[PDB]
Amino acid sequence: PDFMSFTSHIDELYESAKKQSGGKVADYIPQLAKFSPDLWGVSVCTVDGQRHSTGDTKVPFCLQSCVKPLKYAIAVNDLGTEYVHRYVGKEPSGLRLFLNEDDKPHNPMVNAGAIVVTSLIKQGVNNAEKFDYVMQFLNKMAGNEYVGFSNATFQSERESGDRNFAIGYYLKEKKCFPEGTDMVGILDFYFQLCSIEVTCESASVMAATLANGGFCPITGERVLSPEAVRNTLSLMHSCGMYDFSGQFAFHVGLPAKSGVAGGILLVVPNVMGMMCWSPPLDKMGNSVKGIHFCHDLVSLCNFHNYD
Amino acid sequence: PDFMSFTSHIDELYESAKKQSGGKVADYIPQLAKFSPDLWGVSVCTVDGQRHSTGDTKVPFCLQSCVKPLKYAIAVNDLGTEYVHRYVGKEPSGLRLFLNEDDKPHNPMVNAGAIVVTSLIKQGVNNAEKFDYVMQFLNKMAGNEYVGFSNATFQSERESGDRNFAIGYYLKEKKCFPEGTDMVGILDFYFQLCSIEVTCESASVMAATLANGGFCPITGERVLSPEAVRNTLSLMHSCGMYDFSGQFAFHVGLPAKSGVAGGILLVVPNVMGMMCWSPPLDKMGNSVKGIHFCHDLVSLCNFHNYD
Ligand SMILES: N[C@@H](CCC(=O)O)C(=O)O
Ligand SMILES: N[C@@H](CCC(=O)O)C(=O)O
Repeated sequence: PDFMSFTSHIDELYESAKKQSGGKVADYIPQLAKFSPDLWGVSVCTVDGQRHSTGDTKVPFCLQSCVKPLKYAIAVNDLGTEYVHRYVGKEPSGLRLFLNEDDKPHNPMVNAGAIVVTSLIKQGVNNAEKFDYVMQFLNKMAGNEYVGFSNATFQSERESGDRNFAIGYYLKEKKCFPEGTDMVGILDFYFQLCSIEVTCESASVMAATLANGGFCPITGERVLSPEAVRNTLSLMHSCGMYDFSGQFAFHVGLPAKSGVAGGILLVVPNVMGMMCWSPPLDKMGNSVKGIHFCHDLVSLCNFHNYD
Repeated sequence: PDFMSFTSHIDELYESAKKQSGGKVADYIPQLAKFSPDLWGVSVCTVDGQRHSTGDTKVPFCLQSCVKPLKYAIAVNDLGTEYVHRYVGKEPSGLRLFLNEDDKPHNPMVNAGAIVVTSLIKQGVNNAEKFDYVMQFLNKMAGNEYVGFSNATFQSERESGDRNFAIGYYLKEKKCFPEGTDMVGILDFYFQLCSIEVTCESASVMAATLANGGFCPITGERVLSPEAVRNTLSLMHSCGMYDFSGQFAFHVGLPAKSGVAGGILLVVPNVMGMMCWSPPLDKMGNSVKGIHFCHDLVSLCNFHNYD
């Protein structure tokens, strides 16, 4: 209704979350540990293309696990729900290395499922063409705003990702991949996808595309099928916030996805997309200021699923 | 928009689910095993008070686990979210006897959590007054339509409920109950609540009250607080369908609760309530015809959360 007055409220919510200085910046690679704890930005993009930013909204950071819903959406878009879910389940595990009763990863939002989803995208071409394909897809989702790549993050991520290699070999042993998959090459592609860089501004438009039925709000183009969008939102609602996913569903009731860079990709269906970013993470791996901001936003604006 | 034409579609969906003859009638007590497999009814009550029934909609059956959301709602209504959730968690387990990391039952929809919720209601009075209190509450939810009691079910349920006694003593040992709780008397009250009888017709109005923000649509009275209703819908969405809850959330995306009598209490927020009932259950414990009907209903009418 009144965007300028909604904007004032976002700025007050921003300002209250800012005083919240707890948490620890991820440090398992130097490219994460570098980041200032005081960095804090929130960008909004409505379903009608209205924009508002406050704080550090033009500083690039890596999507990390925030890319998981986006590549899941790409796979469902290209391949359909049924094909994708031959390989990956549709529900939460407890707690956030094992497979479900059908020897599938529990869902696309845990590393095992994201690694499997990565193996399904653009099969038969080399990694450079797979990567370019996804990069172009994210450009459409972002209405051609900032989408980059951190080579330093990619190289450290691959050198230090012992757990992800253990998962890969485990998935190989349980036959979780499509026929003819080079698992080690899939891990590389996965590491690369984690290392894609956005700003709060550009990521908010990606979230707005999900909020707007798969149409990008600042270009008007259909980027994702209705089915892709719907599946992605369902899984972001139940599985997007690591071991906090249940509590977030209860108290906030919006589809969101967090990552270790401190991003929270938030969708308010039929209203807007947002990206909140602040490096310091709580014990569950979620941005301290962004979790605070999300609780406040739903209280103020009555955006809960079952409001 | 056009109720009479919506009604025709419900009848076609009813008719298609009817041909679905799989499943097994529960038989762990004779009061369940008695029931014909061919019994099948669907009742709708809209948020504006419009009614439609098809099939066996006036044959009483026991709420069984369908009562779980209703007593959880009563407790939050009387005591608030914060008090109730000192005792019970807010999220799914995997798979559907243990407690969460805080030694609480995972949520109100598993037996352990429902037993704890039962211990919180109307504390300090005797069981007859507790029971009368809840019966009167269900009368308000149902707009004074059919609410009864099966004494035969209550007596068999208590004689044969070895698992529930094991849970009770386990909860007693982990200190899960409020101070001064008679655990064995709480189990009785729990058995009694399972044995409350409704028809599809009367249960649909209970569901419509949840669909309508806690106001009963055929009387207009406020029965439940906004908070009670919202909490209940969140937990029905994630935890209401036993081990099928994840898949139901994905494919159907509505708050529902199933029970072993073959009932499915379904809420379509801001639109309507329904009760589907058919005794024969699938391997997960859900009504075969009602699961089929629910999938079909969401396909036809676009009622999914993230449609
Ligand atoms: N690259 C990290 C992603 C961590 C995250 O964003 O949670 C991993 O694969 O473990
Ligand atoms: N009285 C049954 C309820 C079963 C159900 O409806 O799932 C029990 O407590 O196990």
